[PDB]
Amino acid sequence: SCPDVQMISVPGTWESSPQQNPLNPVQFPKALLLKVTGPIAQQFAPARVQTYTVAYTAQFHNPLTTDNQMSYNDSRAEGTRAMVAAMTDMNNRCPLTSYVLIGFSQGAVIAGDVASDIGNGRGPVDEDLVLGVTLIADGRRQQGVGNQVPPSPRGEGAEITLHEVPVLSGLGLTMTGPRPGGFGALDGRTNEICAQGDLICAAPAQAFSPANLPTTLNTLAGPVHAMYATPEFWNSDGEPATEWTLNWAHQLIENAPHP
Repeated sequence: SCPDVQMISVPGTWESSPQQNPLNPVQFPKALLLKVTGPIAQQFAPARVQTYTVAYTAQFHNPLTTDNQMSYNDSRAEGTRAMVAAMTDMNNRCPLTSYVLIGFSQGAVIAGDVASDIGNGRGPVDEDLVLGVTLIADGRRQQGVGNQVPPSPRGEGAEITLHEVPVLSGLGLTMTGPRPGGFGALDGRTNEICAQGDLICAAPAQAFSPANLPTTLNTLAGPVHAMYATPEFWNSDGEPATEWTLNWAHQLIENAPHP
C-alpha cells in the first residue's frame, strides 16, 4: 500500500549504481546518507515512511585521466531522471503521499535541481507535497538561496564559481551556475549544509588562482568533503551533518499528514 511519506535520498559520486535496489541499498555500505535513511527505516513503520535511495551511475570522469568513468554530465542526468521517475511513480500510485528529499554532493546537485523544479511549479509533483529538502555539499550552493544551516561558510558552489570557465562543459562537466528560480516555493523548506574548506559547495575564486589550482584539483578529485558524518569540519552544537539531517527528517515525518 501507500506510505504516508516517501523519503528520497540521492547518494553522492561513487555511492550508487543503476543496479542497486533503492529499497535495500547494500552495494555501497560506506555511503554517507545511509546514516540517515538507515535509522529512519528503524524509527518508523513502513506504513508511515518508505526510504528510497536513488539508483544511478554516480560517477565523475576526470578528463585528465584515463579512468573508465561516465561524464559528470551523463551521470548527473541519469540521477536526475531516476529521481524524477521515483517521484512520478510514487505520486501516480499514491497521490496523497508527501516527500522528504535529501542529497549529498552530486546527489545534492540533483536533489536541488528537482527541488527547484518543484518549487517553481515545473513538477514532477506539486510543492505542497514536499515536507522539506536538505542538501549536503551542493555544487550549486548559493548564498541567499535556501536556508544555510549555520555554520555557513563563505563562498558559493563550484558550479557557480566556475560557471563562465571555458572548455569544461564541452569536456563533459558543465558548471551550470545559479538555479533559475532558486528553490521557488520550497525556499523556506530547503536547507544547505556545507563545511568550511569543502570546495564543492564553498569555492572562493581564489581557490582557482595559479598558486592554488593544483591543490584545489587534488582536493576536488578526492578531506573535509568526506567527513560529514563527523563533527570535525561542520557541526551544529556538536551534531554532525548526518545527525542534524536525521533529526530534521524525524521531526518532519512525525508531523507529516495522515492521508
